[PDB]
Amino acid sequence: KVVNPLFEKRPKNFGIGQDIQPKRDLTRFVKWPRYIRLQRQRAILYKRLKVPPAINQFTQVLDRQTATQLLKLAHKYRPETKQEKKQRLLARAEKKAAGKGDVPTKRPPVLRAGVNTVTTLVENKKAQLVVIAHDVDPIELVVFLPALCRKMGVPYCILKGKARLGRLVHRKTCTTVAFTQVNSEDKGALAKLVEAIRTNYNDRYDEIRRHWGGNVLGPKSVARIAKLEKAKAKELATKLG
Amino acid sequence: KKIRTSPTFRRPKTLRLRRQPKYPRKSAPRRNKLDHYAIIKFPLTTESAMKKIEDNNTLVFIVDVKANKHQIKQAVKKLYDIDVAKVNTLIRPDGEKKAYVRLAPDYDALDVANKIGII
Amino acid sequence: DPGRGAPLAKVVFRDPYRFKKRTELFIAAEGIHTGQFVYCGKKAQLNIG
RNA sequence: GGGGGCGAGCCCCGAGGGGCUCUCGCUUCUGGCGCCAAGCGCCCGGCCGCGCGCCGGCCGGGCGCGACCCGCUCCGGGGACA
RNA sequence: CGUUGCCCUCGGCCGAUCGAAAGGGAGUCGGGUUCAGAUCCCCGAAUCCGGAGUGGCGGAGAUGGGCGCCGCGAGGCGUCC
Ligand SMILES: [Mg+2]
Repeated sequence: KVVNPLFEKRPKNFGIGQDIQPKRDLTRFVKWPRYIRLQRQRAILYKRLKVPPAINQFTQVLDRQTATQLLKLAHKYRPETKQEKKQRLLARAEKKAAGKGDVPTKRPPVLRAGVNTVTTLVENKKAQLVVIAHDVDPIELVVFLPALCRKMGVPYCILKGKARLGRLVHRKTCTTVAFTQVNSEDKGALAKLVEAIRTNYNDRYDEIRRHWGGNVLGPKSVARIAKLEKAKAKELATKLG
Repeated sequence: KKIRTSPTFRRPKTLRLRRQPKYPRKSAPRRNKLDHYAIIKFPLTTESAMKKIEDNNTLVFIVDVKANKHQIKQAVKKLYDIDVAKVNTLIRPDGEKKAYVRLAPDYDALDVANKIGII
Repeated sequence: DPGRGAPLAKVVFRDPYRFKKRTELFIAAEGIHTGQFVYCGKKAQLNIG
């Protein structure tokens, strides 16, 4: 046989007053440092309070498949990095006194980045699409933008990640993004996105305006209310009906 | 999936580095100003000091007040090529740390006393 | 306990998390004595101390 | 919220069982002991023997259950008044 | 074998610090010696605390009992715990 007698079980009763309790997870009942505790109960306030619609609209962000289309389309029109900038200048300086230097050549189209660059080109109707980030840190930088966009009739969307929006350009975050033009090859793709976007955002802006949305409760309270409602329901439902 | 066993949240033990100074603040190190010399000012030649020398196998000095017995011992050994049994300091009401220094029994105190000048 | 007319009672339990004998100072219920057990909680038996 | 089931109240039931409600999360005769896991389950490194090696042995490790799952305020009590 | 760097592993405290030449607080006593110092100098007997690596040495751990041979026997070897 390959079974010792001696080996036993020795099971521990984790009762009350019995074998001292096992080292279970306490993630819920940890005392958190005042920074953590705050960032968590900021989020709660946003759910608990009555959030007005100019801020609430940024909850309504774009859907995954559409975002992946957009970021693919932007990958074409990311702005020129460093090194690339030197090589563009260096090639021009060599070509001036060597084999005919024209000077201006023809510059390609690219993305437009920060709110101020964008807002001038929604005032000016230069933009075809505007992407906005949903998590700008003081909201006021980007609050008017969607109302301004809908006034000027520029399709706009709200993407997740000021960071991932800002990784199209090569800086930490970016609030906004905009396309003024697009190459003829990629032209039909932008127009496919645009129409899908404006259906979900610009062409229902009245519903967005009205749509308040905080004013939820703690589930722990919600559940307590529902239980009372089930008591009130069973008080007058199973009796008559 | 790393669970909190304890309800505390103590601060995490971050890496911390040694100093790697881009330059030394002070140009070159301060020379020691308490050498074999500056530690032993002079020998007493007092009646009581000579009686200590002649009878107890000691030499009685005045010493710099900052000195340890360890330093004195090392100085006495260095200056007079000698070797010590024990040093036995006090402070004079005057300010000058006196030092009674018992030499080891291979050495005679009166012989060294004659070498250093005093008698 | 100086400055107090009530006597106290060192009552020792077992911490139910760390292997550790925690202890308390109850004010003595009259008729408490040493080598007595002192149960406490919701499901505690309704006797003295 | 479910599991667990010794059981109790109810509902269903084909008497095997299932569902809802309670109940516990299981310790009261003694001036004891009681933590750093047993048990099970699944994986790998090296060495050895069968040689098909996630076959068998020798040595050494890891993860899971054991010790349900999810959640948004640590738990209570107040509270738009103090 | 140390020493350090990194990774994992474990770790409650409880407030930094100051606060007593009468509180707490290891371990020194006899004889001698000076114009003036002595549990402090000298002689002699001690003692505590720290270190002691390479471990300086002994002693303890520990040197049984079995079985098998060979030997007159004291015993020697082989092998099992
Ligand atoms: Mg002090």
